[PDB]
Amino acid sequence: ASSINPWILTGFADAEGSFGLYIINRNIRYTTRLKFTITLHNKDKSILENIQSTWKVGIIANNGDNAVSLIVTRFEDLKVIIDHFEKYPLITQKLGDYKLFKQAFSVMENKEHLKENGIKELVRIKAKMNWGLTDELKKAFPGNISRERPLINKNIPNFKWLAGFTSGEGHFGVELIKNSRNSRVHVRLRFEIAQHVRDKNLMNSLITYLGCGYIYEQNYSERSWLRFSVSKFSDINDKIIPVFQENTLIGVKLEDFEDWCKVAKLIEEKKHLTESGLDEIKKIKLNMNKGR
DNA sequence: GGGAATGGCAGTATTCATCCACAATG
DNA sequence: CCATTGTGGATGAATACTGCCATTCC
Ligand SMILES: [Ca+2]
Ligand SMILES: [Ca+2]
Ligand SMILES: [Ca+2]
Repeated sequence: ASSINPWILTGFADAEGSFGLYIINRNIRYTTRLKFTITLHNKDKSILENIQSTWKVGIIANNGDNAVSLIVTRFEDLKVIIDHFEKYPLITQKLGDYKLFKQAFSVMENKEHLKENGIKELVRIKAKMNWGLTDELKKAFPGNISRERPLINKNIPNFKWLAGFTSGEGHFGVELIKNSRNSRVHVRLRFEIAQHVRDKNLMNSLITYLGCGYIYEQNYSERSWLRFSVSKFSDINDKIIPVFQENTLIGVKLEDFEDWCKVAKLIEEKKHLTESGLDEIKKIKLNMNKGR
């Protein structure tokens, strides 16, 4: 119904989007499909409808029982996508996929995808995108087709990008701290953003960008990702809450953030060190995030 | 006529979000 | 002792990404 700010959109797409190139055999026996996909939980369908209304393109289809996808594949409508990301460009390593997506779009625009020479170029493009070439494409186009591509290294452009990106990757936690001495718990606010190590430079930059926090790496067990993490309450209350109050979040995570700010006000006013304050904080923790 | 383009999903794989422990710190 | 803060553990599902048959269009 409502349209999303374009820089929030790009932030959310850096978080949740996918740029795809699919090349399939007919058994001109290769057709090629170029596609932008956002797949979210059903609860955030309105995000997709809001992107769909901001672009005036794309279809929305259910994606199994619990998810839903916005899909742009119609060739003419991809110009809308490309226009958007030229004015408001991605900054994660996904930017490399979008560039390859754009390069493939030129091949198809010049009607070259249908010719043998075009297919071979599109195969080279697809090898560098996302998870690379399928086994069938590898059987049909043998050899070691290069997967290498330039590393993206861009800085956060503004807080509206951050807001869109955090709407996708962020976590606003109310955490109860247990101790050895007794059964009484304390409360801690946690802000986190997770991301694959491939964007280690962007993640590191959040420390200076937001003026607080840490990066932690987790390697459980042969997977690797990074955690931007903030727990110190003054940093939460003075540095994190203002940013996202000025730069509004989208989706259901907006509600979790608002419940988060409620707890933070209770902590700000020392109401959390009272049995009634803590009781209410517990109630909130139960009905947000995974409890919502 | 027919096959390319597009719709409409369901399926696969993993990168996230999320709740959590407990040591450290003052 | 209490309260806060640091440093991740662990888990599984909401993501990212892919696959395929049906319908539309040229
Ligand atoms: Ca992501
Ligand atoms: Ca998300
Ligand atoms: Ca995500």
